[PDB]
Amino acid sequence: MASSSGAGAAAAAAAANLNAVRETMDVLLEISRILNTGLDMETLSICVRLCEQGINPEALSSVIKELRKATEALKAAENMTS
Amino acid sequence: DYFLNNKHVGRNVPYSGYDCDDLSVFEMDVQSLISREECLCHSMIQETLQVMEAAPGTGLPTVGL
Amino acid sequence: AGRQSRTFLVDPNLDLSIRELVHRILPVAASYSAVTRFIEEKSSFEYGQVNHALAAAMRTLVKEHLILVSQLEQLHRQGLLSLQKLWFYIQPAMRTMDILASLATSVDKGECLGGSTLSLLHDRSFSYTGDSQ
Amino acid sequence: MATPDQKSPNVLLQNLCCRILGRSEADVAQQFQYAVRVIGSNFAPTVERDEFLVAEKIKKELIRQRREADAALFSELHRKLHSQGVLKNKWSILYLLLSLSEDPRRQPSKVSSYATLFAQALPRDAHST
Amino acid sequence: IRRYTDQRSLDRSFGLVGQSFCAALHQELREYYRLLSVLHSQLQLEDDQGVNLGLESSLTLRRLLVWTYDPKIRLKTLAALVDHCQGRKGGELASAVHAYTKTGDPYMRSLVQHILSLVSH
Repeated sequence: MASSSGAGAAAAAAAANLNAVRETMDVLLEISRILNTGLDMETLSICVRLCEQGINPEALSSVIKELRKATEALKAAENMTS
Repeated sequence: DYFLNNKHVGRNVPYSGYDCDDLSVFEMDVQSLISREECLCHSMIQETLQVMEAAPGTGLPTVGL
Repeated sequence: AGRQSRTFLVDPNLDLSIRELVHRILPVAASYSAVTRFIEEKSSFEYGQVNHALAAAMRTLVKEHLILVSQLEQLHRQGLLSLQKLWFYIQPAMRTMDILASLATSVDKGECLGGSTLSLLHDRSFSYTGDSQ
Repeated sequence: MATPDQKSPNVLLQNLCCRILGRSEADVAQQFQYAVRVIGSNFAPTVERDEFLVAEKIKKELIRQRREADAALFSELHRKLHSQGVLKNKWSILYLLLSLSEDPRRQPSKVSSYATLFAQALPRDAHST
Repeated sequence: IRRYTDQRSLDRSFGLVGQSFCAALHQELREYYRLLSVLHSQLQLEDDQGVNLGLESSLTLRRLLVWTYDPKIRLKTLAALVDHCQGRKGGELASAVHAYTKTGDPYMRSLVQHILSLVSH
């Protein structure tokens, strides 16, 4: 009976961490919305993972800007071809 | 390559600072090369001594001959 | 003394074998001193842009030599440097410096400038046809 | 049931490109290659890992947009984020968000001038990275 | 160099071209001082860390000489330029800068080209 208490608590801690991450991501999304950043939940989550994964913040910022410019160019090309 | 590290040998040399980051990288590369030669020396020495260091009559290729 | 290669005085109380090893190694340092003198002399604008470029290339190679020397200094600080290892490591460096010094001395003796310098470079490149490095 | 684990940059970049362009990775191969080339040689030793500078910049931007209330809200959000120990590279996250931030006024439809000041930030380059 | 910069920074009579030249010199001096500061920080890190790290940051006489070899050339070029520009102003200063632009050294050539373009703008 002893062992089950640890795994349940670990799972609860992981779930709490997930909920906290979700709350943080929601806060970030709200900040972006007030700032009108234009990032979606999936893109924001991917960016969060990338920054958490060690991307250089100057590199990460430049890459994000370049990716955003490329996405805007691709959307403009899709709208011009449509 | 003599021309590869020739940063100050060029026709259209861009104006750069005195930043020696590449110089530190080159220094590290040379240190690695020297350390690699020293490590190779130490490993070869250890192998040759270890061959010479086997127990008397042990390590002979013709076992039993 | 004059436009001669740098000479060294060894303490007379040094081991004769040590003194001979030193005299064997000293040629590299003499080449280095001569190269630095040549670099500093021909670096004047009066020696022309070709000589300036030659000096710059020599400066790059001198930088590489200095890097090597500094790494040797670091190894010495570890107490890990023996005389035989020093000789072995400098042998390629000794040959490189000797080739560079011979080229410098030939250019200086010929006072080669511009197209004459380019011709001399061609002739030296043919002279180093056997030394891939 | 996903546990956070370090995944290769290629996977993250592929997913990011797919979501940004809204197309398959095959349809963004040229853009993926260009981004990969630029990103693959970019390490930031010059970025100062200081949230305070980013927060100050955000506050100044909000004030420029006449959004002082939004600046206060952002400050509270940053405080809450600091309360949570989920993020380790908060300076990087804030820098990324600010860089990708688009001004709703640029509220309005444009921004008055771009007289960037020397204010800026630190260069961190002073350290032997 | 610093004495020259201080001597000319105070001279309002140097005119706009002279002030621009002094400003460019100050910018280059700031870059040089930044490089020197970085090297100093590396040496200080080597001293403070207590470890005989054979890293390029360890204060060797040779490591110092190596890191300052290019700085030595740079400073020599700057000092020669300052000496050559002594007493020249206006179009004469521009002519003096152009004369120094004829240097064969590509690193000196690049530095002088950047300085000349910036001062001439």
